[PDB]
Amino acid sequence: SAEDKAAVERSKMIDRNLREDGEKAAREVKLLLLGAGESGKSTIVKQMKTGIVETHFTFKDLHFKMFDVGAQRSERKKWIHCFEGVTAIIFCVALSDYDLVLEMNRMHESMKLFDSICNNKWFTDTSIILFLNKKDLFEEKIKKSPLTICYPEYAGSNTYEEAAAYIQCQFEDLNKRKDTKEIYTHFTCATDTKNVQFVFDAVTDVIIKNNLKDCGLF
Amino acid sequence: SELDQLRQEAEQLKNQIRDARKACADATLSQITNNIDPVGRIQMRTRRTLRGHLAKIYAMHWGTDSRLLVSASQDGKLIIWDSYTTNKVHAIPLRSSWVMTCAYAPSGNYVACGGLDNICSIYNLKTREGNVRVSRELAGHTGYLSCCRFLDDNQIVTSSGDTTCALWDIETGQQTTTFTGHTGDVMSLSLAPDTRLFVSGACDASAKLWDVREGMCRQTFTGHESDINAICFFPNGNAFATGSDDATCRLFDLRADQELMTYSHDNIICGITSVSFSKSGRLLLAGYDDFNCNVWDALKADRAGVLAGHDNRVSCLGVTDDGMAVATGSWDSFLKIWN
Amino acid sequence: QCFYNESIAFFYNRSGKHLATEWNTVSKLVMGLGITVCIFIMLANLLVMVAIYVNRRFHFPIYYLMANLAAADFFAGLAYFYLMFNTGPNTRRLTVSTWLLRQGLIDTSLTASVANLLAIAIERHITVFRMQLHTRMSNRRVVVVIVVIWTMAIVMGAIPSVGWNCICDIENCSNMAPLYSDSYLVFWAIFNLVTFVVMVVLYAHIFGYVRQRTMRMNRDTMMSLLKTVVIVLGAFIICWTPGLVLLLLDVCCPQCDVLAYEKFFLLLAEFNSAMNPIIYSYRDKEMSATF
Amino acid sequence: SIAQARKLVEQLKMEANIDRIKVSKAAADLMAYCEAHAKEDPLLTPVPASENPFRE
Ligand SMILES: CCCCCCCC/C=C/CCCCCCCC(=O)OC[C@@H](O)COP(=O)(O)O
Repeated sequence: SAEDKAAVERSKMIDRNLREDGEKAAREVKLLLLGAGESGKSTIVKQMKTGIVETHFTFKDLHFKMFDVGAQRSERKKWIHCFEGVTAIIFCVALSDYDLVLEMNRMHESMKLFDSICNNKWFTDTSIILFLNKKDLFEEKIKKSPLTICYPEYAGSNTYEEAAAYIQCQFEDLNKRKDTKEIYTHFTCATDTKNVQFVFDAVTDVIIKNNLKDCGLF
Repeated sequence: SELDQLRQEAEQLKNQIRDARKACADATLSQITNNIDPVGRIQMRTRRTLRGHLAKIYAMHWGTDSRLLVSASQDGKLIIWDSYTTNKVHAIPLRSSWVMTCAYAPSGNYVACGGLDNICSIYNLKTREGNVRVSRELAGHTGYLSCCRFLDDNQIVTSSGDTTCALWDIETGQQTTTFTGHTGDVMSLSLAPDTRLFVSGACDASAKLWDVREGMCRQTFTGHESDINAICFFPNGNAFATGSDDATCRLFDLRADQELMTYSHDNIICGITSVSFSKSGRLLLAGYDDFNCNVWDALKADRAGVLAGHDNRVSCLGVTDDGMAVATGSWDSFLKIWN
Repeated sequence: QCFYNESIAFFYNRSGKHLATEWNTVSKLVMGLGITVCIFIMLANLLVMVAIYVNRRFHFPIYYLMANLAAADFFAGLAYFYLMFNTGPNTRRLTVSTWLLRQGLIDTSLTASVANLLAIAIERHITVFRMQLHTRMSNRRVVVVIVVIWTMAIVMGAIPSVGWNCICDIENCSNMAPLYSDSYLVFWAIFNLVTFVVMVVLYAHIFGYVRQRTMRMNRDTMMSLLKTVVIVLGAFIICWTPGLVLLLLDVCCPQCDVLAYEKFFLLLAEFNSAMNPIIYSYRDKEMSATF
Repeated sequence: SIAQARKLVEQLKMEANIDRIKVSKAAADLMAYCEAHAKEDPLLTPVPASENPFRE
């Protein structure tokens, strides 16, 4: 009974440290980085700052963690449920692949992956930040190759703005929970370096809306 | 030409194996066990509850002493508890918050864990300083580590989603042996009492019995209609049980090379995450995604109780070597001891 | 010194009020309207409470504060119902103790209602200005504010009976509450006004913060939030302004016609209690459906 | 995929050659080992609280 009490103090200290760590980690935004192969996700990671990679950074007194699982190459259906509760899902897609083929168009594969992730039973209330990279290449390629290669239903002049807006709508139309979740789109810009600002603003809006939802101010 | 004749030979040999399994099947388990009397309802109440985890619990394991246990949570914590006094003995912070398995060495000196990091982290508890330290970090797998069990104090068997398993020597750090043959992500494994053989289950709806020394596969067992999430070994060492996502458990035999009993119910459609046997092998405790665990009579396939004390998916289930308790851990961040 | 031996007739004659021992049309009219409002308040708040109880989704601090507000409104309705069947002619038979108790019940009930409104505003301001997701529950704070609310209400209700009354200083009595003093009226009015301005400030800060940090990015949340805020504030204003004005006139202006519109103003202040639940439980679709 | 088929066949050959005993004997041995350890299973036969460390 003499030494049996020190275990109680050890347990109390362990619980205090656990509570402190939980309070420290609860105020850290969590982002899941996804995207089909041969995308601009590496560029995003570089702009921010062998199975899974973690990138921690800070912006305007707000800490963010980004988890990349590109080196898994396994059945996603088994481990996708591990990222439940993350603050957002950053989905990267390159437009330049609208005509490239890996057979099949990589754009259709990216759209299938987006439909599988967004409409997943685990991610029913998480927000998605869509990064349509390779804006310059897609703007300079449409001048010769039309968008009809992938989207034959498209009808419009071969211009950057029209085709980009059409692709944005096509990617946003795959969402089914139009009211539970919202999708934030941003065409990546390298010169301005505002991607982190966009992510910060999106996360802030998400948090504010959740708070309003929680205190009866729907 | 070669591919066609090889395919035909494989098909004919599989048919021959089927005919052999059929010929050796003269009766069924239930028919021989109809004379024995049931054991009745098994009522087990929560005797202790463990709190402290701030996120989902993904795995646990009991020690040889049947008193200390371990549990990993997505919060980046691996907690070692004392079941008797529900006192948090150890709390190790992981460099990666993605962990999906735990292992307590039989000697109790080392512990292991792994997950999406694809590394098996061996921690030495009995260090001179008194503060746990990462003893080793086994790498080489090309997928997530699903299960790991300490075969000894220096060797360890691990399974990954790369469709292979690996026996490692902790000291050297290199794969002592590699086991291939599976066509899907291996999700669970179980060691035999003698440690000379071990069975592994994958998402290909098939299990395989591998030998350690020779490094070859002895037998392959089928029958499931979906992935295999858990698997346990019978104490006698001559049979095992497998749990899948199709809401069904199945008992396979080694010598007979055929299934014996199927534990399933029409009212259950949820998946299975963990299964365990009693010290006598009469009972079979299986955790489901219906927020509860079910106790089946191995020799009769009749439910003998229901453990309903969790508000979320039951992720892990374990039984001690003594057989005087059962531990259950769920995504609700709570562990519960029964009887 | 203190005139505890005299009857209620002396107190009512010292002022300009009239006993009216005989029944009258206005008395029956106000009694009917009051009992109607009381049954409405009680039914609505009991429905809110049972809905929060049966449904387990509403097990958060905000819903606990809403349930406490509903209970306070139910208590106010019960106190107003007890005030009926005891006013006008029956007032001629009540003694000092019964009179003080009757007034203190209404006082404590309405103070509890106002304090619950203020606490709801504070909790909303807190929950809006956090920067975390999946925050853990903390019932200690809501329990603490609830007990503080009820203690302050009971204190404001018991104070007038214990020592603070016009029994020992008759020269300065109220014209509507002959036994109560005017200092208590001023204190109550100041408390109400500070609570109201605090609520307004908090909600305005909330609106500004939300607008600023969501302008950079189907239905616009700005319009809905503005509507909710303006409604919450306007109900309070239209339901508690004339009563405060009447108390202020009673304490400040002699020879003012104050004894006329007191009962209507009290009825309006009570109808505030019926408006509160429908105001704080109509946006929530799940709450409405639970009914 | 000649090497893969070769390895698969060479592996299944070892599975084809097994000294399998009748399933009746398997069930008999299972029931025997299950009945010979009945007194040793606490859960199957609840032990008095005096011997349960999880009670007192
Ligand atoms: C005048 C109404 C103001 C609005 C309601 C808020 C009152 C909150 C309480 C504040 C403490 C001081 C209140 C003094 C005025 C209360 C007058 C009153 O509520 O009496 C009830 C009256 O009918 C019946 O009078 P009798 O027929 O003589 O019994």
